[PDB]
Amino acid sequence: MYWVRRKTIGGSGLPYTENEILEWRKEGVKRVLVLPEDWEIEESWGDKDYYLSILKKNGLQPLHIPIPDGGVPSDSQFLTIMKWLLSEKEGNLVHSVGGIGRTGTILASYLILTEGLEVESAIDEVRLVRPGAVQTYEQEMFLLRVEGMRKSWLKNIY
Repeated sequence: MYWVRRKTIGGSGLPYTENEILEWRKEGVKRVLVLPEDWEIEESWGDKDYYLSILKKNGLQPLHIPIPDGGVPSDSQFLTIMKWLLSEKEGNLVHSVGGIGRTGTILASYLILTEGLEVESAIDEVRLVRPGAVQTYEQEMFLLRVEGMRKSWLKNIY
């Protein structure tokens, strides 16, 4: 687990046991944006809903926004993602399966919008703590498309 912005927003891969979840809490995580698809959670936990309830039992507020591996969120999922991350500033955790592709894409999106950074700079910022963040061409294009319509997104986010 890594923080992109000290205790405000970080990322991680998919936890395998409840102990990794407790570590998140111990680290200051308070809200969790779950990005992997149903089958991906199922493959490791046995049941998607059980996993989400387990986040709650451990004191975390989860939000499940399914994004295909190597892919990006739809416009609706993104507006939803940004409003969620922004409605409560501290202790935000974003996670995928490896904590690199989808997670890096969202975190970099976050910076492009909240810090007005270009794509390259945002990805670079995330890579300081998460080597390799952002894996695909589709993800790169998403971030570019986002930087391009920055004001539009901000107008909608707020």
